[PDB]
Amino acid sequence: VLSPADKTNVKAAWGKVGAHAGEYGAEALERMFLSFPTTKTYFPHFDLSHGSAQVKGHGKKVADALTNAVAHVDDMPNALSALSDLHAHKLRVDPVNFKLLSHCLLVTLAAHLPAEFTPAVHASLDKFLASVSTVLTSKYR
Amino acid sequence: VLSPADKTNVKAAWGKVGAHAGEYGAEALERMFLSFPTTKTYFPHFDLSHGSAQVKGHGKKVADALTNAVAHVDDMPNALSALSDLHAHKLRVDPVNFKLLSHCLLVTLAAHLPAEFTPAVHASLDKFLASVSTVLTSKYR
Amino acid sequence: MHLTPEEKSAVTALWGKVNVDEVGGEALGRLLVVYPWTQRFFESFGDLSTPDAVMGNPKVKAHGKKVLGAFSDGLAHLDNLKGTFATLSELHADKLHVDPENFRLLGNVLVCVLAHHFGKEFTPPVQAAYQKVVAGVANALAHKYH
Amino acid sequence: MHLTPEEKSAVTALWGKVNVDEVGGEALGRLLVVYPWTQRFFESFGDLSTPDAVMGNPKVKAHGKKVLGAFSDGLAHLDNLKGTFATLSELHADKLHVDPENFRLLGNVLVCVLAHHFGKEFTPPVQAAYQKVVAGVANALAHKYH
Ligand code: HEM
Ligand code: HEM
Ligand code: HEM
Ligand code: HEM
Repeated sequence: VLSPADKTNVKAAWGKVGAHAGEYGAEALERMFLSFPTTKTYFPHFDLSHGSAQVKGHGKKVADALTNAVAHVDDMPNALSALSDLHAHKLRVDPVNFKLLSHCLLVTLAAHLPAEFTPAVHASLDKFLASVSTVLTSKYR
Repeated sequence: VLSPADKTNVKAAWGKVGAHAGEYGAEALERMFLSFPTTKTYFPHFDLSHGSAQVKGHGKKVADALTNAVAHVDDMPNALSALSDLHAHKLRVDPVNFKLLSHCLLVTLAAHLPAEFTPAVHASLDKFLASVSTVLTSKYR
Repeated sequence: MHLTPEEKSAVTALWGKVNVDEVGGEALGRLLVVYPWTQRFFESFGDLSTPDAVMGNPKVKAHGKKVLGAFSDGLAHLDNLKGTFATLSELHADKLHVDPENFRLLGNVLVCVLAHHFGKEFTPPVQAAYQKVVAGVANALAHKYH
Repeated sequence: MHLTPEEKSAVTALWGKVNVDEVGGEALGRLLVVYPWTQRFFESFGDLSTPDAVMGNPKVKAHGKKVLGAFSDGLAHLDNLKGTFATLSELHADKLHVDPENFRLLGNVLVCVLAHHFGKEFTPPVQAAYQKVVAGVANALAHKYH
């Protein structure tokens, strides 16, 4: 459960991401693919090569959804209904993978937002990605 | 979330447990100690020998809590609050261990309720233990 | 694979009693029912809409038998699972694109199936031996992912 | 390890630029803050009631340095982490009762600290080699649990 401090921390940090969220989305995917190659099993139809437009494109999509999540930090379940649906009934990504992308996203934020990636902020973003993960896998069964 | 069907399944299977709950609790623990030795780090103070009274004692306590969650299947967060606090603040069991115990409880029920451990019931019991674990870990951070 | 001689004897003694045809169908069906997301690989199997539709599906039964068949062979080479499973690992990775977490879910379901079938005979220590085995097989099946 | 000469050189080369004193203290402290339940082993350290109290706690900082120290020396036996951490593995199991899952949490925290520190330098390929090392270390440390 995201505390008020957490919501603030998250909104702040994501605030700094700004026009780079798409690039950060793409970078987190690339880090995921290389560090946890089992994640590639869900993207057989993608060109997973460095700088691939499919990856860039997808990176944007993910980034955008996170934005929307930050914006509705108070009503995630509702802001992400459709996405929860898609993942539960179409994509059927195994739940273990959400933790992998979440980690690659922290690593990416850390590498890009040094001043802002304080221990307290690190803690909030983690919780946040965890909540988002919970929401996305809530209708699996 | 547990569906009406799930609820019926759980009350039914747990119903059959009846009076053996305690013994099945102890057995699940032993299975866990034997299959996942890392879980032993939480009971340095216990006699983990076969037929240990401490294990017997502990299995009953776990079984009572499960019986209590079944009795309050529509209000588990409240029925288990106290236990949720204890685990989050005092015991501080890493979350990954809940899945291990859950698994060993499922093996135990399977081993004892052949006629009831149907695919449908298996699925409901797995969702149930996952829900209990979620409650117990909800106040961790 | 830290199977003590006694752990290996125990795996082998029980495996002697198994009807792989039967266990295979049960294990695979139960996987599709407990973790419905795993159904993503079988949209050509037809109706998997309910437990009965899954459990009785002739295609699930036949596939389960195939899977357990390869697993049984694995049990005769406990010594060299990686080698034993190499071409299958490659196939699952490169052709089938099966997330290896699926191998661990099936192992757990299989353990519950053996418990279901053997009752009291599936003692704490026998389970512990089989836990090492399903993990070793999952690991061997995942060795060729890259 | 299953490190590529190229992967070995990346690890090795970045490590050379690391201040173990600072990275050790930061890694352990972030651990106690992000995953509060890990504080169960450091009650004697004092007040860990806030990020600030954790990050400022000298006992935390000094333990952090001891841990990264040991880690650092393990980078010199990358081809036998098992043997390098055998005694440490026993200690952790038999004396400290630390669940090996903590080894994995720290590893991930370590990677976030390196990314934090090195920005640009900590590229996807470089993170990949470090993920392999932290997993390797965690495995080595957990090897003697029974
Ligand atoms: C942080 C949590 C995640 C978020 C917010 C997220 C968000 C999204 C979004 C916005 C889409 C695009 C929907 C569309 O095409 O209209 C999508 C699709 C997809 N996601 Fe998720 N995702 C997450 C986690 C994951 C993970 C961990 C994986 C697998 C490792 C995954 C696999 C996929 C795949 C395979 C697609 C479809 C790709 C395509 O065919 O274009 N997702 N996700
Ligand atoms: C669904 C799962 C679980 C349930 C229902 C449960 C329930 C309980 C209960 C009722 C108690 C006794 C509290 C009292 O003194 O009144 C307890 C204590 C304890 N539990 Fe949990 N627990 C669960 C999971 C776990 C797991 C997975 C672990 C670690 C592997 C664990 C470790 C402990 C420890 C170390 C104690 C204290 C025992 C003692 O010192 O007597 N618990 N639990
Ligand atoms: C013990 C673990 C497993 C073993 C030993 C195993 C073995 C096999 C074998 C022998 C085949 C046939 C190979 C061929 O067509 O040349 C196969 C195919 C297949 N396996 Fe696996 N399998 C295992 C686990 C799984 C799991 C858990 C899944 C999915 C959740 C899976 C998905 C598939 C699929 C989708 C096919 C192809 C079916 C078709 O013909 O369309 N496997 N497996
Ligand atoms: C990178 C993995 C780790 C390494 C290399 C490592 C190494 C060490 C070393 C070298 C010591 C010194 C103790 C002695 O020689 O008597 C130590 C002690 C200890 N470690 Fe670990 N450690 C690791 C992870 C962890 C984690 C993640 C925790 C808990 C969150 C932990 C808990 C402890 C505790 C409680 C002590 C005892 C300190 C004292 O005596 O106050 N360790 N560790």
